[PDB]
Amino acid sequence: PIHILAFPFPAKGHINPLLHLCNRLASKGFKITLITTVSTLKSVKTSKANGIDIESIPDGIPQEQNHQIITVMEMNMELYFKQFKASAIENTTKLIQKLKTKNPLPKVLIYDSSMPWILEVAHEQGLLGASFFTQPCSVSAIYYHMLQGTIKLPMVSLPYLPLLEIKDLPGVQQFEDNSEAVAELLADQFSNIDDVDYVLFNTFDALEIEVVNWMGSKWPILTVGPTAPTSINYLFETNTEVCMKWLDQREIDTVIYVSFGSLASLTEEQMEQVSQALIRSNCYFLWVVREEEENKLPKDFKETTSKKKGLVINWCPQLDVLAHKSVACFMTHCGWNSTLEALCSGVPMICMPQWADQTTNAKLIEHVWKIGVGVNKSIVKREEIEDCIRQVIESERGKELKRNAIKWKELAKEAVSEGGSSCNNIQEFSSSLL
Ligand SMILES: O=c1ccn([C@@H]2O[C@H](COP(=O)(O)OP(=O)(O)O)[C@@H](O)[C@H]2O)c(=O)[nH]1
Ligand SMILES: Oc1cc(O)cc(/C=C\c2ccc(O)c(O)c2)c1
Repeated sequence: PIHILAFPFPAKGHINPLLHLCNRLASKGFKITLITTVSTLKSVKTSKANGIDIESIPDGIPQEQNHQIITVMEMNMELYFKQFKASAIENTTKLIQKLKTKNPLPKVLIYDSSMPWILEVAHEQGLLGASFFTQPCSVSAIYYHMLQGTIKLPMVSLPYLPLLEIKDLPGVQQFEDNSEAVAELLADQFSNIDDVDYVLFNTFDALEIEVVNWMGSKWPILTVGPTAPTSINYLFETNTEVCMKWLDQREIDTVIYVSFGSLASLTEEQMEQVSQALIRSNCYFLWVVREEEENKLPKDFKETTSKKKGLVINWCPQLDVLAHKSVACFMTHCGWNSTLEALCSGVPMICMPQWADQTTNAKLIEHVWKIGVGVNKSIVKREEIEDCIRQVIESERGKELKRNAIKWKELAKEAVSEGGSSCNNIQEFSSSLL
């Protein structure tokens, strides 16, 4: 069998879409070794079913309490990303040298596009290099224009993108002192793209026809998304039993699914507004509040006041939740995976973007794909959230958003089915490796 190495950046929004691609490739006969940091491995709870080998490398940066890697990394981004880079180069080289003592020998390294320097580790080791982009082509295009200097990370017109306000650009300012380094890192994804053996994007053509066509005029790219299979689907604790039995008690189109993803943290004040909005709307809701973020919920919220209509849980099986017929809409921070998974599940969205590409995704959701509405800041107050919920759950606009979401779900299904663009591109990638 052809042996594929996979190295995501150590954050769930990078691990998960690459894992899903690895499961698809393992279904086609490939052997997979997934490279994770020891910090990632601490949260891995289930892996036996996958059949994928997991090999750990050191974090390469300080280990602060039980914080994840990007948490420690954002204390000093320019320094700790560079330390992470130096350590990952050394330790992936070492690991590959060890993997070269075992059959089947590794042939290709699929690595996170935010680690472009792993291409030279791949090539130095005699492997093919595949850069895996975990953001859409539309957002990635902005990073490319930054590298060409067409735009500086300080309305905005870019080829094949909708007119953007400044509020719609990838939110690098939120990182403050780390803003300048975060912008250099994103632009650097394209620094060696001409030397990459395979450029993979987690998107499907019908979602962004023109920018995909534009990018294809420059390089051979492979759109292979959604990689998520819209179990073996999760490495981490997803509380699946609790979540799905609660949803099974809910009627069609009644549940607000709420999640701000794996990284974003809402202030105690913002949390109160969401809690009250969710209560004051008379809707059922499943709200993912990460364990380290409970304590910022109001006093009795998790234990008592949410009990009538809500399920507050520290992590859920998001794919299964978004697929459940009871879920009427998704209040989301607009991370790309949550965006794509909801879109491919036919679930309209309430956009509460926090930073990085989420602001741009929220613009695409509301104005291009037309499957969500955006909250307006003043802090996002409960009245604004409740108004967005009514728009989605009750209003005629909400029925249009749902119909639009269902049309995207159908095109996403075509893309990953036999003869669809993403299925074709994965097959092409698979064949090139033989
Ligand atoms: O309760 C949850 C919340 C999130 N996710 C997954 O975690 C990822 C979140 O990625 P996203 O790009 O949406 O945002 P990020 O966490 O990177 O900010 C996605 O794979 C979701 O499916 C999950 O499995 N369960
Ligand atoms: O190097 C970085 C910088 C950053 O600011 C965030 C991340 C990880 C989180 C993330 C959040 C949303 C996404 O769509 C995504 O691909 C990743 C990684």
